[PDB]
Amino acid sequence: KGKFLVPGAPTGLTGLGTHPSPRSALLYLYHSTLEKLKQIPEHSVYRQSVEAVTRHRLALVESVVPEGYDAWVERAKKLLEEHADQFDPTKVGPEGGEEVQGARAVKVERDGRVFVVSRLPKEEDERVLEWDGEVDEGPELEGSRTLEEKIEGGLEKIFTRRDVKDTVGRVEWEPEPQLTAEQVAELENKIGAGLIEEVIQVAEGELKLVDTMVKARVWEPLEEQPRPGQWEYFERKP
Amino acid sequence: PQDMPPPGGYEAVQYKRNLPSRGLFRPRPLLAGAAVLMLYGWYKLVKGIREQNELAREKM
Amino acid sequence: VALPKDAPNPRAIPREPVGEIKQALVNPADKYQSKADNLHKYGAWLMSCLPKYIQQFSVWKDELTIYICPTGVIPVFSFLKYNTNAEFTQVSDITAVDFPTREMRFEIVYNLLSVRHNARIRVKTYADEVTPVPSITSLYMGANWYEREVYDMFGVLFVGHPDLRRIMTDYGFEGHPLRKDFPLTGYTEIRYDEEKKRIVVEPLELTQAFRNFEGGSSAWDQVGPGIDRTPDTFKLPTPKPE
Amino acid sequence: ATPAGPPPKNFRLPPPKNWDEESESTIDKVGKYFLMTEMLRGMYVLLEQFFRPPYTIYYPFEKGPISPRFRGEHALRRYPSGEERCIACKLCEAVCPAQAITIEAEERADGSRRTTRYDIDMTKCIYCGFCQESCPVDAIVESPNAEYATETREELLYNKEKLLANGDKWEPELAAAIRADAPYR
Amino acid sequence: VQPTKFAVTVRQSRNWADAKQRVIAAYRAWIRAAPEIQTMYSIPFPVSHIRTRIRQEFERHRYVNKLNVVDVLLQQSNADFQETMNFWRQQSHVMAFFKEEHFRGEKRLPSNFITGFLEGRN
Amino acid sequence: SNAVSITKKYTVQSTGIWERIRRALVIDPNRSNGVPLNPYNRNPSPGDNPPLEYTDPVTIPAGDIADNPYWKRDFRRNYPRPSVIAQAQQVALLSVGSAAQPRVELIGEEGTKALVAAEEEGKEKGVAKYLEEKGAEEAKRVLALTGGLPPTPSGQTMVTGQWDVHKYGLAEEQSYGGSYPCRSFV
Amino acid sequence: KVEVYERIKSLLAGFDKVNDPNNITETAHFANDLGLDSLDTVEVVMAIEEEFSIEIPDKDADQIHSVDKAIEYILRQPDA
Ligand SMILES: *P(=O)(O)OCC(C)(C)[C@H](O)C(=O)NCCC(=O)NCCSC(=O)CCCCCCCCCCCCC
Ligand code: SF4
Ligand code: SF4
Repeated sequence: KGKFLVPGAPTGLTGLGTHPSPRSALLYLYHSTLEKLKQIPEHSVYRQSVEAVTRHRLALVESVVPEGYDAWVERAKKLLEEHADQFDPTKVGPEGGEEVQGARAVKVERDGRVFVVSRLPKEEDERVLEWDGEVDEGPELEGSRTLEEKIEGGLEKIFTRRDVKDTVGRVEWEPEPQLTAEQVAELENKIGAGLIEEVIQVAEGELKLVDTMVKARVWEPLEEQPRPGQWEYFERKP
Repeated sequence: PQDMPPPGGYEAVQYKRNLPSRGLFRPRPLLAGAAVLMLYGWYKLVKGIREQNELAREKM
Repeated sequence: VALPKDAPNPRAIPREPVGEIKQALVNPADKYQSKADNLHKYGAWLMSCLPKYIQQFSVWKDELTIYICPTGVIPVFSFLKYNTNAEFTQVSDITAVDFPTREMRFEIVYNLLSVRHNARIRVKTYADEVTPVPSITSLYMGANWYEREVYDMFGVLFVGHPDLRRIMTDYGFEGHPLRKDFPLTGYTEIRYDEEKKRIVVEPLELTQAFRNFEGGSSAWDQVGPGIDRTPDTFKLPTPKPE
Repeated sequence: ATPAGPPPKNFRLPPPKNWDEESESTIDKVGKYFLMTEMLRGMYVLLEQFFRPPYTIYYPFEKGPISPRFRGEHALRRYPSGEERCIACKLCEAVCPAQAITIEAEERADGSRRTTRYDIDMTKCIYCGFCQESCPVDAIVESPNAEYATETREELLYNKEKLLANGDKWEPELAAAIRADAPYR
Repeated sequence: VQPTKFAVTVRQSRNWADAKQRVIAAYRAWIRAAPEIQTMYSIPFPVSHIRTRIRQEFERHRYVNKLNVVDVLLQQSNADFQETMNFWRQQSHVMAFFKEEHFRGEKRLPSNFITGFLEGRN
Repeated sequence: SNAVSITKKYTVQSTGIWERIRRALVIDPNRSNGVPLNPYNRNPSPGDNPPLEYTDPVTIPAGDIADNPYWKRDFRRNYPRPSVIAQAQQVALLSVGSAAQPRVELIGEEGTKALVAAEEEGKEKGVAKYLEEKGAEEAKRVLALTGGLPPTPSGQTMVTGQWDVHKYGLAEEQSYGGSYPCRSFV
Repeated sequence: KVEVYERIKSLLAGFDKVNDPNNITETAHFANDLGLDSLDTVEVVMAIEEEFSIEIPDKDADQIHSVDKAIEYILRQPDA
């Protein structure tokens, strides 16, 4: 029953819902951070500090393994090779495709490790969904139209969009097993930085920080010396 | 001297929530009470209108 | 009146006598030396991590101040917001102080709060009448009105600020009242004029002039130079004899 | 959001409960909705207050309580002999947070240090008691009086004549208030 | 724009060519708005009289040769423009801008030495 | 139960037939009516408190006539000066260590000049240039100062005896229980 | 068109900052020929914008520096 936390379930902090796949999100973020820090010199303490905190937290995230992970990985690895065209971002786009009624999935490479990002149709009431969630792009252009407005109306989509039932050449992506609720609590007890959801938030911010630090080159000599008397207050001479 | 607490210390004062339930607002007796008035009223209304109907017969 | 049976008169209970009260002499600065080393180490690590912009840091009691050049305002506050060892995710306050003896007369003071680490930090930069400062509105939404207040009271521009306008002074108010050279009662005053049937601004005229008793300041210094409390881990070693 | 260290025990809320899992019977649920039970209970509270004694006092026939420390209309006081208590130290003029006091002084005809002007602008005064605290001779005090609203603003510019007359009229209160609170001053 | 009606994000000018465009852009918005300003505050002057005041305000700062100072003046102009076109100013504020409507006149300084001396420093 | 007895709440009580009526009709008979008792409340008036009883207290160290020199308790003039570290000072602290922990021996002569060398070097090259010449090993040394990992900000409460975060935890007694969306933290 | 020019004279001749009237041509320039400094030019284009009741973009206004440039610009704009 309470073995696995429910994605979207309120955590207690308003607007912070329970994470769908929290362990892999941390691995994705940490590995994305280490790779992004490779463009900083080795004498930057900033780089040395982020590395120490991330590789230490990374080691702890790897220390907790979802039940049956090894069984899942073999098939999932086996599935990527035989259907690589289905998950390569260069073909289906970084979002996995324009079909939202269907499931999307993209292989991605970070820090020497590979991740699959998956997107699913939102669970919505059948009484309210129209055409199983297919995007409404208005009606087609009927009447006497020029060629130009036909192309502006996405007529080429006729030759490339796929019916949602049409799954002949493609395969169903199977999700990674999840950490149990007991496993989540003991892992975040190891990190000691709040709830798993907050720890992911801190990882997302830390990933965002590297780009600012590189663009600012914060490891180089002081940009502007303080001119004499700049920081002199009313202190009495000792 | 100065304003000081009593040697024993002041006794504890009520601060925790105290909004005790009462039977005057439980819905089950209220629903039973309302049903009895309606049932009694319709019993009196059947007897009333039937009598009123017989008075119209005599008047006509 | 009808009294409560178990509520006796609380004044009627005699109190135990009090005699020779003894209170020890406490220096309140001593309790912060336990963390004096840690605050210097944190300031030093920040300086090492951002040497291009952090000019100096200072530790007074439990308050750590970081002194930076205006160009590094965005990089430094990004680091204080997003670093895993610096999660100062709230701006408590932004304000300014005026120092006419300085070429950069305006000192800009930011106070930050890290709820996760239960810590506070102070960041100081400087500005001029014509030298702007980067707005931190892109990192902190709460910073929006604080920068408008600094601009209203001191005339400091924040580049990147959306909607930098007055927040406190009247519309069409001339001057920046928190400048040391701005006089206390200002320059003008208003009244209702019965000919114009409206309110009119006029040159300021006080029925009783302000009396400044600043000249009564003590002819002798009353505080002294104070005490040095730099920890040993941040004082230089000394050569041994012979 | 949470403090550093491991998450507080049981900080994470349990998952939301579905309608099916609510531990409350339908009849009770329907009854409260249609009968408005909690609104009836709130109305019953008002009837309880309807039969409790009101807190109203009939002012100005009755008055609310004030303390010996109460800060009202200013007065200048005398010694029992009738000599002015004021010796023009200017301590009250210097401490005044609102600059409401203006004083001038010279030697009196007998050579005594006395004031020639003692004005208080009652439309500048913030009624803080700082003058009364600073006075070394108990010359300036705030009376308990608060009922002196005036027709014109000029009537609130007190000179020395107005203040010494106030002290003459209010002296028994002024001494009683000083008598009660002087141990704490 | 985004925050409120006439809100302009604070930016530095890149060069003197950039600054001049903004100054002309600022003047153009001001004298264009002069008809609306008249009817919006019921100013008892013609748009011609209002538009002259706009030019003089821009002419007090015609001789500025410092880029940072221009950025300050441009920011002030945008702030005044926004608080005028939004009805944030009141008729008292805009009317006070016209120096003729002070009961001591507009020539509030002595014409020469001897008029100020005979009246007593103006 | 939650309620304290009406018999202990310093308010006018009902009597006789009216108290029985009150206990039979009100929602909670232990609830007071907020009317204070005239023999107990502000009785006597503070203006009739005997002035001679109250004693202005004096603590004997601060208020002794014998063994309290002012300079020993003059804690205002013993105020801490702010401890200021510039980029030059940190380079010196990295080059030759500190007084609590030096980097080299620095014994008398040839060490006094060696120490001042670490000062003028700190002035000339800042922290960044110093680290860049020395390389990644110096960067690891800066983190070695804080024990390998970067330091954490000091906490602001000393209840446990050390400066730290306050360990917010749910109170064993939830005032609303679970019937309302508000939780008691101790 | 020619109807625009006859309206153009109605405002430039009425302008008090012209060095000398009748100096207007079909291709006269505000600066070189008519002796108008920067802001006097800003005002002239604003007066033309009022006559044709069409707002002129600041970039388009910078392009307009001559009597012909305005005559050409107004014709392109649909409103008049
Ligand atoms: P032309 O060659 O004649 O002049 C072009 C300029 C002005 C660019 C100069 O040649 C020049 O080089 N100037 C130097 C830089 C400069 O232009 N300074 C910037 C000044 S901006 C300025 O003055 C803004 C003032 C706006 C005031 C508007 C009116 C006041 C508000 C109230 C309106 C009326 C009441 C509602
Ligand atoms: S009222 Fe008291 S404090 Fe003020 S001048 Fe007179 S003696 Fe001094
Ligand atoms: S009460 Fe306070 S404000 Fe009023 S005169 Fe005395 S010191 Fe000044």
